[PDB]
Amino acid sequence: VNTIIYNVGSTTISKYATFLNDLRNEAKDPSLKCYGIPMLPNTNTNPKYVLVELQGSNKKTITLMLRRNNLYVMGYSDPFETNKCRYHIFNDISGTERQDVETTLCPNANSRVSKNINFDSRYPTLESKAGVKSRSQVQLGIQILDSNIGKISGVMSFTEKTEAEFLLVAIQMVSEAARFKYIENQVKTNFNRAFNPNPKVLNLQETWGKISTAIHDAKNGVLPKPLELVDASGAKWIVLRVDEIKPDVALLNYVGGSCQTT
Ligand SMILES: Nc1ncnc2[nH]cnc12
Repeated sequence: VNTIIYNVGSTTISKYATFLNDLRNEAKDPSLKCYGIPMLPNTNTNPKYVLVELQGSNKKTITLMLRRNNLYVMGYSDPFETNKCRYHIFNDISGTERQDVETTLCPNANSRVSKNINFDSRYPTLESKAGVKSRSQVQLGIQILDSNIGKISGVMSFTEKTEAEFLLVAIQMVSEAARFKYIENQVKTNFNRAFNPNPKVLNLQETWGKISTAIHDAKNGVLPKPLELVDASGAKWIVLRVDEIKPDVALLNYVGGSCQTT
């Protein structure tokens, strides 16, 4: 398991681009790719994970554990108390993967402490815990991410709301950005300020699975069937070809079988 380190407390759009670039290259399958878009690996491929160390301001850090197969954030850890490593597993992680999260994040069996995330990683759950109707109401931003890291890293207790806000921002600025070039660019355009994710970033997030399947199954650049997405204004957007959606996509979800690689 390789860990990607990203300094949030002090960065540039150039550093953010490099970070996502390293993550994409670490997560992706060495050869799997459809229409020039790299695809995530089969669940049998090792390693199965990749860590993302987020270095915030005032020496506050949080490490994210991501499954390479689908780029989901399975949990995170933070330096705690003296020399402890506190791991937080998502409620929706089951079986052996739960031990993988604990032992992967905090390799030292002697100093690790547990503080489970008592809810799943689905957006509607996170939104509900955050106390909002939609994550569009939750502003993203580098200083916001930095600020949320400081509210959790090394802090004994913290509200489910506080935790959900961090997860919302971190998942979008880390996992969603790595998957979509469009989302990465949205962060870069508003790099020095806070912003509300638009109808297109949120729709892209919610349709990644469908998009990945449509591109994998596309014949000579033609989607199996018309794909109904939505643009930044909030208008319906019917994509008919790979060429129409590719510009916004950096990584494809793992989709079984062969596809046109280039
Ligand atoms: N925890 C998570 N990480 C990445 N993508 C997600 N989509 C829904 N939950 C997610």
